[PDB]
Amino acid sequence: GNIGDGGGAADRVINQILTEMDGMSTKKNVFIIGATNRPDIIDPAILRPGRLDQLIYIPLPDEKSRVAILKANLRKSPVAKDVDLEFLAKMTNGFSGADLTEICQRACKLAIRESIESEIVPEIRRDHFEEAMRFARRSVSDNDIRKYEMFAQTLQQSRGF
Amino acid sequence: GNIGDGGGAADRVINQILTEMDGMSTKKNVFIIGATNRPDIIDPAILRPGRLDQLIYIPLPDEKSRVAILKANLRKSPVAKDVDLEFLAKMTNGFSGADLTEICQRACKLAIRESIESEIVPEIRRDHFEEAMRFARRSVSDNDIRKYEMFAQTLQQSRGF
Amino acid sequence: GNIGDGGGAADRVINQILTEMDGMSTKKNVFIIGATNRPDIIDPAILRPGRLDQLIYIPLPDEKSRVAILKANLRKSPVAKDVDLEFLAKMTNGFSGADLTEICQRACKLAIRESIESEIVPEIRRDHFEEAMRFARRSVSDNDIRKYEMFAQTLQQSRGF
Ligand SMILES: Cc1cc2c(C(N)=O)cccc2n1-c1nc2c(c(NCc3ccccc3)n1)COCC2
Ligand SMILES: Cc1cc2c(C(N)=O)cccc2n1-c1nc2c(c(NCc3ccccc3)n1)COCC2
Ligand SMILES: Cc1cc2c(C(N)=O)cccc2n1-c1nc2c(c(NCc3ccccc3)n1)COCC2
Repeated sequence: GNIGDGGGAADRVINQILTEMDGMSTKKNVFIIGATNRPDIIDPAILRPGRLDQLIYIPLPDEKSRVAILKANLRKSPVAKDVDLEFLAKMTNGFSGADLTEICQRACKLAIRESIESEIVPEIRRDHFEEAMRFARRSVSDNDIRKYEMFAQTLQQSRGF
Repeated sequence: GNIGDGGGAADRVINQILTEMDGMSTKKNVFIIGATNRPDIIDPAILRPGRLDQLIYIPLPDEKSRVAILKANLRKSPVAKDVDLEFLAKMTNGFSGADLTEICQRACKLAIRESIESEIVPEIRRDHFEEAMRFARRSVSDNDIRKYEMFAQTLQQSRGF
Repeated sequence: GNIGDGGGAADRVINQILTEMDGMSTKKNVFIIGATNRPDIIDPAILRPGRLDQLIYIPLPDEKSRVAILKANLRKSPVAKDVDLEFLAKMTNGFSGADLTEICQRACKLAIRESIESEIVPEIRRDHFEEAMRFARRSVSDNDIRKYEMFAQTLQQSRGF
């Protein structure tokens, strides 16, 4: 990793699976899907035209997905109607799914503390999301982004070399 | 690979096969054929004069082969006569067999989608190949080419050293 | 160049011109245009927002320009009508202006020799371009191309750093 060895990053566990996936007939309905995060160090051996032909890029979530993740990760919480779901996605532009989830995690974590502290009503208010807004961080940097969408348009050139 | 180790790229699986292929008599009709893509890192031990004597170079496909690959990879498809087989090879000059195949793959893939979409006639038209023409890429670069045909004329010098 | 020095590639002839071009008022009609071929080693000092704001990329010539260059570089030659201007641009896809010009230069050079040799009629025939077709070379490689169109979409990131 990172620097790497003197040769290719091949393995006796990679060759045996890439050979196994070639014995199957084309008419079987089995579908294998691979996932990675650093597509520059994987061997082109599995990227050969006939094992991994189609390459699909997953970009950053857009507005329609950002609003959906928030309506999904709190489906079992009594969130009040005072908050606005689209508004959060309106500020959130350069955040990934981990950031969008951890914002809601922080908001729920602070709300659940004041809920118990008031015992010495149990609903999430707008300020609860507001505190989580300011403590937001960026899971990914900027330089790696353009690295990712420079492999998207020019990727067939890496096959074979 | 790539950089390589401190010594030669020899192996106990290479020496045992190069020794095995020397025990056979010359009058047997068994013929062994090797194939590689980076003929600068293989040991000259198997390239000795008496195991791998003749060296044969495979250049890029020419016009006559480019037209043939297209007439071969779609032999089981109802392609209409509106398209021209020679015309595609006329534009395609600096593409390899993988590119020539993936062009037809893309054209068939887009045609098969509109065929189903029209259900809400099943033949490949000229525009179907036209879209695949623009999304063409180059499997190989340019610098590696002259690398390949500089080993073709001067190769006996690498034997023994 | 190439490797470069330990610091920036600044000069007392670059600073004095970039300072001089800032003294002029915006209402003057003087327009300065710069041209380069390796836009990764020039200082961002002249690329500051207010001296060189707009960045314009010159891609490879397309079909409409390839046919035009041929109709332009032989405007003073008695070329016969047997040849086809669009046909040459139909084969020529991955060639730059220097290659397109040198093809015509070679064709004219071989025609002018047989014109004198026949003295022991003076028009360019199809075979004259045909010989020049086979001796064609590529002025630019492939790896530098994707290098050029990877700076085109992501260029504002290089400003300031
Ligand atoms: C708990 C949860 C965590 C999480 C994370 C994460 N970094 O933890 C990343 C992506 C989705 C995630 N989800 C998630 N989980 C689900 C859904 C959903 N929304 C749609 C979606 C998913 C991925 C992409 C776009 C949009 N998101 C949809 O309902 C079922 C489960
Ligand atoms: C599906 C197919 C894929 C493919 C590929 C590839 N990169 O996937 C490369 C070369 C030939 C290929 N073929 C192919 N397959 C066949 C033929 C044929 N044409 C003649 C030829 C072959 C190699 C060379 C020149 C010309 N081409 C001939 O009929 C039988 C099978
Ligand atoms: C002799 C000549 C050489 C040359 C070269 C070269 N590497 O020597 C490169 C580009 C244009 C060139 N020309 C050239 N010269 C001219 C024209 C023209 N065609 C239009 C054009 C120009 C640049 C770009 C696209 C298309 N091309 C147009 O008429 C006047 C002079």
